[PDB]
Amino acid sequence: VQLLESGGGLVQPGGSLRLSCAASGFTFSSYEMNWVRQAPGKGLEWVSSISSSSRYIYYADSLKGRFTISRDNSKNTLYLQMNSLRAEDTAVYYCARSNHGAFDIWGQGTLVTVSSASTKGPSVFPLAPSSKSTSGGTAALGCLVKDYFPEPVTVSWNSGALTSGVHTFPAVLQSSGLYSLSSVVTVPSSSLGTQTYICNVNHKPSNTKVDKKVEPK
Amino acid sequence: VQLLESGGGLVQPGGSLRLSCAASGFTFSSYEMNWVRQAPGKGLEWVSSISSSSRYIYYADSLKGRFTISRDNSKNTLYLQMNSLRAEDTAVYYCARSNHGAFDIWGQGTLVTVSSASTKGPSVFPLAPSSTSGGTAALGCLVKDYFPEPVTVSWNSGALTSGVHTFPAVLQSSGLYSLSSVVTVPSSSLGTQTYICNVNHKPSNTKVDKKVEPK
Amino acid sequence: VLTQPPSASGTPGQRVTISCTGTSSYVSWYQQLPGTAPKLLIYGKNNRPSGVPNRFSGSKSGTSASLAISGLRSEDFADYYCGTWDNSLNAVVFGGGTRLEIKRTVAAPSVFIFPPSDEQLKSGTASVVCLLNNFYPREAKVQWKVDNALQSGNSQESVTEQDSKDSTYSLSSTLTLSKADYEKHKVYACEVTHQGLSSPVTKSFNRG
Amino acid sequence: VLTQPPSASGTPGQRVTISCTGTSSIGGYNYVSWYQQLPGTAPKLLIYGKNNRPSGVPNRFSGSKSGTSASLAISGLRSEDFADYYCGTWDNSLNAVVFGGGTRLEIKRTVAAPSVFIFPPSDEQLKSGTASVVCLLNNFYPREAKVQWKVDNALQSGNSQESVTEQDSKDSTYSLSSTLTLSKADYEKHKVYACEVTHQGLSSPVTKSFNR
Ligand SMILES: CN[C@@H](C)Cc1ccc2c(c1)OCO2
Repeated sequence: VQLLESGGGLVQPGGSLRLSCAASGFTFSSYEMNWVRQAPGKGLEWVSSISSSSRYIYYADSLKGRFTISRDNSKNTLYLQMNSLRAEDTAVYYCARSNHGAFDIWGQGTLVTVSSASTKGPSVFPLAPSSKSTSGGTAALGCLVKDYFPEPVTVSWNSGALTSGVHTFPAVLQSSGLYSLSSVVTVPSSSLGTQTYICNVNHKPSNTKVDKKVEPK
Repeated sequence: VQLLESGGGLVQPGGSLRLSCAASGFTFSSYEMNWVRQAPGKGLEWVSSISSSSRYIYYADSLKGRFTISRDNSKNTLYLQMNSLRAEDTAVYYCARSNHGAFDIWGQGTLVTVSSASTKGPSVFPLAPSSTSGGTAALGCLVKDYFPEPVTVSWNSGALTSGVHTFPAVLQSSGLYSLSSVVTVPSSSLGTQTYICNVNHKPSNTKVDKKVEPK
Repeated sequence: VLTQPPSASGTPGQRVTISCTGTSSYVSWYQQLPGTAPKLLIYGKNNRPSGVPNRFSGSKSGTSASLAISGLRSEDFADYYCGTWDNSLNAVVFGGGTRLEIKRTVAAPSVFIFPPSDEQLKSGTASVVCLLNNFYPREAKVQWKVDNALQSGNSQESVTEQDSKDSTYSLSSTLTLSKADYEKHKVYACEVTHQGLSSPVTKSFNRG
Repeated sequence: VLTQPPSASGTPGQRVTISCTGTSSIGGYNYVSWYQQLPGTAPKLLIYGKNNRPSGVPNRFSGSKSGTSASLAISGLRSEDFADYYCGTWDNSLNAVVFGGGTRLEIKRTVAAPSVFIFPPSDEQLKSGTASVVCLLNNFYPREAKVQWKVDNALQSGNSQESVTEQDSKDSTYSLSSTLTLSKADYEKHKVYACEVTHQGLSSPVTKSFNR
């Protein structure tokens, strides 16, 4: 059983957005489907619920009716319409199933960012390993992704061929209003002269795909 | 009865590719055919199926409609169109004949690698004998830093097969593949027999015959 | 209408109890693994769905219940959440969320320093990164010294989640200055203080 | 839906069984098929329908179905049976073809100590500016092994990779190779190199080295 959400993204305050959840592996019409959201760095919050074949519908007062839940039982799809969106609605939204009085199937979630800030691709800079690496063979290298918005951003090394010692740090929101993080991998020093290291950074919100070579200096 | 697949190769992510399967020995127009893939180091996964009359077609839901199956009954051929290729699509693709309720006849498979890395011919370095506690002598060839798969290694144009071990290719952190082929021979024959490794990487059109001599 | 302890530490192989105070009860517990969607742990005490390990157990207890975790293992790093259904308002309540720190042995951090790239320097800004890798506990002190003068304040720290295989942590301190400010000093150093160090460690470098 | 155990070991001449567990929590009343895949070869059809065998499948292969679960029986094991075994059916809750995880058949054999070999980095390879050292573990059993590197008595880590061949179809043993990734600089930092292997079939860890 899989539940995949789509439609989340960056919208301005007061706008509207429609999210969809597609289910697989179970009878959609025979189960109840709910929406639950989580603010960045905050707790979980129930949003809405709908019964089998659109029998019973429930929401919460924190959203003063701005949200509308529906389902196409003949299409195994659930929809959530958000109107008069506010900055407080920014969060990751999940679709969940109700089986025995609790949520047993959760979706991966979709991020909705409500803000007047504009999208911007990130800049990738090399954190070049150099003489100031040493550490008895455990040299470090990496790439700095800076000044990007909205979230998120994904980083890989050598198209995925390098995964051991990789640490991609949580995004930090700078005073500029943009996000910045770094991805650093630790490798044996002896391997510096026998391999080229490239950071593959993907920022889908801005259609950014950058491969940056990290050379020692 | 035989089934041969073709069209596999290296393609950039998001590209297209058409795979063809040719049958020779059975009434192709009288059987339903299928495409099934196996990813490197993973299990089998069904892809698509087409009936004899091209009336019923089923695809795996994970494809998102990126694949399109077809068949030419007039020419005994089966076709698969792969669009918006992803890294997950990298695998060996087989055609099969659905007789009764299973896959009766299988093809030999065709490798499809989806990656942005460029084709790289391997470097072949001899691994000469030294010292051995085994009373034998192990000598071989190192095929390093090549892409994509596969690489085939023989010894003395196929004459020498006994005691040969060609290791599975290991994808290094560098993004390139590497392997070693080693044969153990009686140590008394080191100075009176020629040992040649024939390494063929058809991608990149590399064929190298390297002689291993003690040193 | 549900409350959850902010934090809950543990040791490998031990047992941890996470409480969820409420007005009444059936409390259902969920786990939020680092960077992943929540998963269902227990419909009700001893009613764990398929897949969830038997190590987790519930406790049906009147108004206030709790969740018990035995055989504390690595992957148990997560924020745990409790939830019921207040039929009074026909709404689903949720807990504050408890973070599980899996106590491990003290691990010294590896300190790395990275000067600013010429690519960035051409852009008018200069960023400097100090890296603390695979240390325990999380608490550590990273200090930026530009010409022996503390510069913390223009820096910004990011800390990874508790690694499952090692239970360690990683931390990056980034010092950001303009090109002019960067060009007005020579000595740039990062100094780290942590439980696993007897003498403070310093990774330095010069502009040239 | 279909679940298969990862590995299953047998004894030559003896009998071995492999299980393909289904689920209805999906459904059943489907026909489960069995396929065999030897290393480096496309799958071969073993069983289809009600314990039927096509053409070349011997009498030593049979398949049973009981509820949402089917099993494969291989009586009279041979070293040539070393392969990966899969099961397949036609799900109707998904209207697709579902395959099992597959099981790695591993016929047992006597405990075999490896014949260790060490190879010096190539003259050409050093010219390119890199040094690779190959440590060979030949025809040992069981699979588990532990290879360690030392250069001028300097222990290493995280700078080598190893590949292990499939179980041999005749002797049923394994051969393993481990390569060390060094560059001309670090290589010339030392002149003596060695490999230390410790295996169950071995009495005491062995070491082989070269001087140059
Ligand atoms: C879509 N054609 C189907 C009906 C043929 C089929 C059915 C069951 C199978 C199978 C193939 O492979 C193994 O289990």
